[PDB]
Order: sequence, then C-alpha cells, then structure tokens
Amino acid sequence: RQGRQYQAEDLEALQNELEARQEALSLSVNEGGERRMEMRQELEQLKQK
Amino acid sequence: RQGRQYQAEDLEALQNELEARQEALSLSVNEGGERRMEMRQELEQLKQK
Amino acid sequence: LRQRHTELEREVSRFEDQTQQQRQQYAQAKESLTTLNRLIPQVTLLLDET
Amino acid sequence: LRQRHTELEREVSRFEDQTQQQRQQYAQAKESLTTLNRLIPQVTLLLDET
Repeated sequence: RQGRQYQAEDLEALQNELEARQEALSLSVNEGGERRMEMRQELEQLKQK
Repeated sequence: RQGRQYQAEDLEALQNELEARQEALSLSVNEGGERRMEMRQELEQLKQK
Repeated sequence: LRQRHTELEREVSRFEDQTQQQRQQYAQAKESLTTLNRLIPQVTLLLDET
Repeated sequence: LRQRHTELEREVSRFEDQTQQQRQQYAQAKESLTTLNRLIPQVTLLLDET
C-alpha cells in the first residue's frame, strides 16, 4: 500500500518518518494558505492603486 | 484515562470509534488555525492602515 | 480602525482559546488511541486474564 | 503594476500547485500512519521470528 517493502525488524523508522511529515502537514497548510491569501490582498492594493 | 472501568474487559470495537473521533482532530485544530492566521493579516493590514 | 482592532482581537482571542482547548482534547484522543494500540492487538489476548 | 499583477498570478499558480500536492500527500501519509500505528505498532514482537 505504501512504499514497496520495509523490514519488520524496524517499524520505528517508518513511525518517525511519518511523524515528521505529519508534523509538517499543519505547517505546510498554514504556509500555503497564509502566503497565498496575503499576496491576494497585495493584489487588491495593487488593483486600487 | 477513559471512563474508569470503561469496559476494559473487552473494548475492541471502541478503538475503531476512537479513530473516528480522532478524525475530528483534523478539523477542530485545523480550522481555527487558519482563522487566526487569516484575521492576523487583516489586523496587520489594519495596523498598516 | 482601532475599534476594528479591538473587535478582531476579541475574535482572534476566541479562536486562540478554542484551539488551545481543542488541541488538548484531540491530542488526548490520539493518546488514548495509542494506549489502545499498545494494549489490544495481542496483549489483551495473552493477558486475557487467564 | 500590470507586470506586478502578472507575476502575482504566476505566484498564485505556483502556490495552488504546491498546496494541492502537499495536502494530498499529507492525507495519504496520514492514512499509512493510521495503518501502522493501529495495527503494527508493536506486533513486530510476534513477527520477530517467534
């Protein structure tokens, strides 16, 4: 379902990788949304100018 | 942690239910998380004004 | 605009709080879930209280 | 300012692509996590050449 194979001898590495990325999840969504909406208001000021 | 007996003898099914509950996490943290973000810019914009 | 600031601050305070609690509850949700993940998969069956 | 708008649109497109991507892969990763965290988290004990 994911990857192709990972040693049953270590689940922990996969746990940590997914931990890191899911931690990046919230940060990335905030980044995208905030930057895009901010530059949208910038568009608006440019329009009025 | 949960209830105080909380049918510990056999809780199996609730795990599934707990996962369902846990899904709301996404929204409940995510949503306001942009809202603050959102208005913050406006505050900043208003500040600038 | 300063009145706007105060009101937006009220709203942002409300959201900051709602987040502050909410995350406690849902972190606790995943935490209890981890407890279950530890217990049930086999441990509940060998610790079946024999 | 018209060029500014043009580049702003370019940046909009870039951000849209980035956001759609990242959120999709993050959902998929959450799902794979769910599988591992719930089912596997410790059963390697048993999988360990028992």
